[PDB]
Amino acid sequence: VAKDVCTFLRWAAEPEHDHRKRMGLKMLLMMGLLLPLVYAMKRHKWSVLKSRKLAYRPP
Amino acid sequence: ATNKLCQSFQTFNICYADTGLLGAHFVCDHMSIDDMMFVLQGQWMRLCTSATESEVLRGKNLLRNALVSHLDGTTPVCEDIGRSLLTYGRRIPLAEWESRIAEVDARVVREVCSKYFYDQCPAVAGFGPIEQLPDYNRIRSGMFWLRF
Repeated sequence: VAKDVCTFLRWAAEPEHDHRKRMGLKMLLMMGLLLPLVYAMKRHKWSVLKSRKLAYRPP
Repeated sequence: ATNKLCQSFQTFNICYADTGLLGAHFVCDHMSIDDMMFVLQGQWMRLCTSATESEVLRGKNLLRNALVSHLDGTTPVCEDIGRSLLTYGRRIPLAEWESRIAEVDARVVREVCSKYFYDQCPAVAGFGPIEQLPDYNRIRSGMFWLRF
C-alpha cells in the first residue's frame, strides 16, 4: 500500500517523468553520435596547424 | 588594375610527365594578398560553374594567336621541334592545334576546369611580407561555391 501510493505521488509531483527519460535516451544517443563527429570535424580543420613545422633561417 | 590589388600576376599551367602545376602567381602589396586570392579563386570558380560562350571564344582566340606568333623565327621553331618530340613523341602541326581549339566551347571549359580546380587541394607558396596571405583552410574552402 505504501509502495503504490509513493509511486502515484511521484507521478503526481512529476507527470513528465516518462517523457523526460524517453528524451534523455534520445539525447544520450544523439550526443553519442554528434560529439565524436563534431570532434572529428574539429581535428580535421585544425590538422593544418597540428601538423605544421617551423624553421628559423637568419642570413 | 582598378583597385591596385597587385603589381603583377599570371596564370601558368606547368606540364611535367604524368603531372604538373596549374594555377597562378602574383606579386602584390602586403595588404592586398587576401583580396588577390579572393578574386583569383573567384575566377577559377566562375569558369568552373558558369563560363560564357563569348569569353571562351576570346580565350580560344588568345590561344590561337599565342601559339601562332610565338613560333616566329628559327630558334622558337627549332625548340618546338626538339621538345615536342620528347614530350609528345611528334611535332603537333598548327592545323591540329586549331582543331583542338575549335572543339572547345563554354561547356568544355566548365567541365575541364571543374575536373582540376573545383573542390581540389592546392599547393601554396608565399615569400616576403606574407602576414595577410590567407590560412590554408580559408584557401581550401575558396576552392568551392555553396550554390553549384
